[PDB]
Amino acid sequence: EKGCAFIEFTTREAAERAAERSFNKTFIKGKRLTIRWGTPVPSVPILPVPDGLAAAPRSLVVPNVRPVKSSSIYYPSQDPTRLGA
Amino acid sequence: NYTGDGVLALDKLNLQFLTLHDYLLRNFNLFQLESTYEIRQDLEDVLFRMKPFQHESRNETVFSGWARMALQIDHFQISEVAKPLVGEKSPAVVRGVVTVNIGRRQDIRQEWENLRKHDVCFLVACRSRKSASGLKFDVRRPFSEQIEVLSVRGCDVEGMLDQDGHLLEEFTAWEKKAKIPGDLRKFRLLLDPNQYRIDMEQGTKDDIYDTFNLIVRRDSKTNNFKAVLQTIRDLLNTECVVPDWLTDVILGYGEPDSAHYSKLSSAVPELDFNDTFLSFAHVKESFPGYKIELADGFDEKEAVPPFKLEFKELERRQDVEIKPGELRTILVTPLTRKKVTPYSYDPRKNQVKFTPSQVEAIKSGMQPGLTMVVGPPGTGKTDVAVQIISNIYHNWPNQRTLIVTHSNQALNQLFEKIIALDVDERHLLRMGHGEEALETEKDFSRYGRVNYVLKERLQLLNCVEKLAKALKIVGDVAYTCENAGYFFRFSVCRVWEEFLAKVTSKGCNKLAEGIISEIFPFTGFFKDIPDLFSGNNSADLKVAHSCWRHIEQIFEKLDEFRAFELLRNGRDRTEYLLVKEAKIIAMTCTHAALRRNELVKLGFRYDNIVMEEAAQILEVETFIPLLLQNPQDGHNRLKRWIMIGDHHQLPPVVQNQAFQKYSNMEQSLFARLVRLSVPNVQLDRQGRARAQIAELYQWRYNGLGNLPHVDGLPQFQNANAGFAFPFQFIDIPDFNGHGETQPSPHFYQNLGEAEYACALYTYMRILGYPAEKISILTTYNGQAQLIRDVFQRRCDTNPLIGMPAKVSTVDKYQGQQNDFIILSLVKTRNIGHIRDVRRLVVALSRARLGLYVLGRSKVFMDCLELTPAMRIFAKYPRKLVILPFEAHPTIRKWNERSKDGEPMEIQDTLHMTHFVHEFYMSNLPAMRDAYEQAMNEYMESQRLL
Amino acid sequence: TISAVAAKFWAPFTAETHENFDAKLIDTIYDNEMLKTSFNSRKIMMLEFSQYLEAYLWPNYVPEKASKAWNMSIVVMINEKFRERNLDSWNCFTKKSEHFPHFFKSILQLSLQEEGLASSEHCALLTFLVNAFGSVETPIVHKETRKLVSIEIWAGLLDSQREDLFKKQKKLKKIWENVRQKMTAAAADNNEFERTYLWNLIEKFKRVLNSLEPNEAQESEEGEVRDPIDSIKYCERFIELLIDLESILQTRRFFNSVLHSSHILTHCLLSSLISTDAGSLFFQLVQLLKFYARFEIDDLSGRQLTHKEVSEQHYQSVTR
Amino acid sequence: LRSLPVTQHMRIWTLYIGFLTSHDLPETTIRVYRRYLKMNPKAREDYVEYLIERDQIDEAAKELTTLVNQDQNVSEKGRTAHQLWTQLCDLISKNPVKIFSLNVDAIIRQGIYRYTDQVGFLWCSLADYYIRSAEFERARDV
Repeated sequence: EKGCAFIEFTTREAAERAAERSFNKTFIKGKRLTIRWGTPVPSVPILPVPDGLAAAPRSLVVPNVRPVKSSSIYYPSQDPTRLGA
Repeated sequence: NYTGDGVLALDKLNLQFLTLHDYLLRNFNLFQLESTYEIRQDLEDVLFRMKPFQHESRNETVFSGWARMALQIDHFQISEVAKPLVGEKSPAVVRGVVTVNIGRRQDIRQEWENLRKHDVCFLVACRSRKSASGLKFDVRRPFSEQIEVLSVRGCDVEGMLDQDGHLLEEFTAWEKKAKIPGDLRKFRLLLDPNQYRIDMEQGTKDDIYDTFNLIVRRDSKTNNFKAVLQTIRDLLNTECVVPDWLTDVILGYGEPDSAHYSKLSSAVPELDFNDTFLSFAHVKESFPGYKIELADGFDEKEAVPPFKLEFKELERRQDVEIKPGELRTILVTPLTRKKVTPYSYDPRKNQVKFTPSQVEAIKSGMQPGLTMVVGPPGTGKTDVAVQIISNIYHNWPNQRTLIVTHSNQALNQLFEKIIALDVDERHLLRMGHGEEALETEKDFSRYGRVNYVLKERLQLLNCVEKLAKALKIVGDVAYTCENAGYFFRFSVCRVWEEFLAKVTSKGCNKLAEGIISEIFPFTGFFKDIPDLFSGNNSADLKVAHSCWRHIEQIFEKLDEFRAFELLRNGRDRTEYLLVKEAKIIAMTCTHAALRRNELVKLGFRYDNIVMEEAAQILEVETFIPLLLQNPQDGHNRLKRWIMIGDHHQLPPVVQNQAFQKYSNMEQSLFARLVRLSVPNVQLDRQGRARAQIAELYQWRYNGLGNLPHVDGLPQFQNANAGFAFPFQFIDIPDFNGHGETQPSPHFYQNLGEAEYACALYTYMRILGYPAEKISILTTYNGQAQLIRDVFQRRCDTNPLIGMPAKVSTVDKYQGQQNDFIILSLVKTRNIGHIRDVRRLVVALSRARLGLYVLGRSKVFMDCLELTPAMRIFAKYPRKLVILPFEAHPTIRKWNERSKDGEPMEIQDTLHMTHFVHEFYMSNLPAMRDAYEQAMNEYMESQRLL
Repeated sequence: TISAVAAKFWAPFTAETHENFDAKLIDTIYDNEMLKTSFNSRKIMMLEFSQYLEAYLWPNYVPEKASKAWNMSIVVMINEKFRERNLDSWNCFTKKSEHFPHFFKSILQLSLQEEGLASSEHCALLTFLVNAFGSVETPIVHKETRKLVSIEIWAGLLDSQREDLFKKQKKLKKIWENVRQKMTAAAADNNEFERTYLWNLIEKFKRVLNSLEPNEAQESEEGEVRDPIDSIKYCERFIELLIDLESILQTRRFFNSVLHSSHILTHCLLSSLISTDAGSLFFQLVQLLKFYARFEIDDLSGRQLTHKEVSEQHYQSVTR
Repeated sequence: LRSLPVTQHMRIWTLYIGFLTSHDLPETTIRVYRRYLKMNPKAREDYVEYLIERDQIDEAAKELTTLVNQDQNVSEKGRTAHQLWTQLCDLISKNPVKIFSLNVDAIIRQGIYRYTDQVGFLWCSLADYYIRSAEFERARDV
């Protein structure tokens, strides 16, 4: 989006050598870089949020709804691993 | 892993103990074991969240994670090891200094910078067991397979070290807005001298104290463990001077009523009930079965509160007694309280028409000894509590009262109530680590009250200056309270006595009528009461004494404030306030354990304990507040112990299975004394919820009924809008083929109930229920996380719906309430810990206006212990019957079928979530338009301010 | 399964149509569901959850028909109600209190009955006594356990040991002479069981503890060698019973002289079981008993002795 | 004291203590002296000498422990800790019936661990403490 990227090296010694050996030195496609430090739940409808917003009427329309006639992780507290953090 | 099958070599907290050293020693052992287990669970949790791993080209361990409770330490060293004192074996002190980078989170930063004296931190040395290309941790695996904790040492914390190495005192936080530079901080620590000795005397070279790499801080509700243990050890070493009237019932010997005022000789037959009674009619009502009569010279047209009551059956004479052919007799004298000010002062007074069972508790709370009052949910236990405080405060103003409470939340509610009573704002003191966040608009902390005294001292001295001007007195009699005191005794008092002489020595045989309007000296002081004197010497002499007590009260107040001119250090001002100025001191039971050693050193003295929520406080933490003062002689000086609580609600949250279930540490002292059949009053008129809702739990209590207004108020007469029945047990069938689910041991969930609760809460919101009035509860900690996650996805993202008032477990919602509760009974295979009737009574008693218990009927309907509640649930449908055309609020009565349309019956979570989708969608414009209108006027009406 | 039988015979939701009472079902369920399964916890928890005691075992209890299986299965369900902990265990007896005195006495006789009960049935009986001695507040139970630990149990002390107690507290001698005449003039048919029970139970424990001696592991005349583990649980439940008797002053006052005079700590501490790894929890219980067995208290007055007083009395003792 | 500046109180205390210590008022003088020692801690050596003269041996012992726990290189009477502690055992071990607050035996054995020049004396001091107490069987044990 912005013409930016970030790299994290496993060690700072790598990062420091990368910094000094690359400091504003040219790369062809980059012309010259600048370097600087630093699921839906089955069968549950999802309510459409109205656009641009982010009490009741005292007469309500009642819709003519009539009944119908493995599972896995959906939420983070269901995940046994994320429950450890 | 204790199942209840085996014997264990543990002590037990049964009803009775052999001796006081037996009692203390069992508490020490079991609390030491439990608190050690709690430390384990916290440290294992934190060390997973810090995610340690070994650096892939070095020996050293580095932390890939982060946790609110811990920071890695940049350096640590022991800076002092003072030689043992005479007659002492361990070093006198062992002081660490630790350096931590606080990191760049402002919320986390405030917590580390508020580590106070006697906070407990663990210095931890740890390594990863696992070296891998990335690493993950699972609570399903044993912690010792993943992380090695090669050492832990606890320490007390002394304060933050400043710019260069001075200890910041507690008062710096109010003035240190010139913040310490940078993100590094240093803290000074006190190591345990006994473990230091043990570490050295065993020989060391790979010395432990170099190895630490984390410091882990516990939360304030568990920091007290070392102070609890320290207290009990001292009482075992010294003479634990429990009151002679009290040690028997703590051990459970003698008659259980040996501490009750019916048996104690020190009970007083004459009691000034103050504003306890609103009217003389209320006195008659408050004592059924007693003859109530006015004393001679009073008439029922004129008998108005206050009243003294004399209970003749507490007198030792025969001449007035329960004599044959006559009832027990109460003599009522109305009291003319001689007012102390000529201004239009409106006295703050009680406005609660206490029921007879509340008055019986108030009466017992004014008498010395042990008073237990069982307070079922919604029965006014807070107002009984405050009335005992206020009556004691007025009947015996030299006495001091210590208030103990399980939670800061209830301690807040109590102080809001007391401030509506006639208690003087300077006599109240509140203490805690909550004092940085008090929600009351008046600050009752040590800092708050010191500033109040300093503020009021100035405005009183302005009245002294104004009074000196009225007396035409010259020279600065208002530089100081001390100057004002000499000015009062020499000048104000002299002139007043010279006025009383001119009245009395002349007298009405040669005083001119209305001359008191002329010879009264302070007329210029009251220059903004017009028509102060009427021109009648009999009345003007009375209002003159009213004016005098107004002036006299000012210099009385000043003479108490003189100490704030001599004591100029901020600390000493709080120590004077804590030991001399305050008469009502309020403190959580947790904080009472921490502050004991300070309070004993300060010579803190108190005469009455009032406890609320006493059934939730541990046996140990209930006992410690008895001993926050030295005995002044061979015996204690405590006069009253009032315990207010309810043993039919949840116990203290002991969480190790064995220490909970085998050693019975889950028994609070309130519950223990009730099992000993100590006399206890039970408040028996609920007022907070529908009679229909109340019926779900008042079967547990003996005679718990409803206040008269529970039948009368429109909110209890009218139905819940859009529900055909004010409560239901809704039988939730399996959702996506799963009933309950269990992603960890003893961590239960049920997505079908969680999705139904979300649609049901959303249904209420489409009906126009306020989100503040609905709270979602569940019995298990697991589902409470899932309900949060469901709502954080499906509600919180939509501003029309919004988040409920609170999503919680039942156990955390103990003592809270809301109008509407959706309760998820997670279990589907076998009945849970909800089989404990104390879980059930709490769970069912949280709603005021509607309770909708989601659950599986077949798991619960067959249980014996739940049957008294389930026979009420069973009389209403298992399917939720809804009236989608009734917007909130409805005018329909709770018991009548609606005529505006036909109800529909929600089959399951699928039908509910499919209905609510169409119901939301179909009403969405009309609901949106109301929000667009409401959000405009909300911002616009404040936009001019 | 339990649920099908429960639905047919006692489950309250079938109260319109469940069968008329059959006593022989109790013998069947106990043999088949409890005893033959070695008291399978799942089975028993389903029985207790299904109101088996409150609907079936106790309302139909008549003492002239109460078999061993009937008395035992009531004990099993109460132990289940107790390990649940959250429950008012003694509730159905506190309602129908009439036959509880006969029931409890029969449970005592089953404890001394040597033949015809499995070791796992004895652990259940002894567990019930730990429970019964623990619930001192329920008066229907307390009026029973109080009879087992009263001054009459000093009939088993040596005359020299009993005399030392009367020197310690003179007024006991007047009380004892009243007891001595009373306990031979009347009610001896009842009172002789009550006063000798714990003395006989101590002996029954000694025999169980001696059955774990390694010399007993030579082949029996039948051929089997019994599994230690149920006998070990009985010994561990017993030291818990002694601790509970010593931890409560009203029992301690009379029982402490019985615990000493019986030398039960010696028989425990010298046993093989203390030395084994299997008895490692037994070892910890005996140390907890040995603490209470000579605690800093004067049992006849309840007075706490001080660290100085206890030390000074020790020096005076050894000097004499 | 309340009325005057704290820096003028030395002109008052020397009269206040001087008045009190001229009379047989030990219970009052104790409470006044422990107030005075908050502003002038140097006077604690004179307070000890007062307490001994008034036979307040149990309080004289406590204040001596405070002087010893204040591990001065030299006190305001020229006595080092190894002198002040020697006073504490002379005052303790000769007064067993009266020294009721301190754990005497824990002091004297802790000396022996520290004052290795005179172990043979301190064992007699500890044993003689019990002999004066007539606890002859503890004397033998020592």
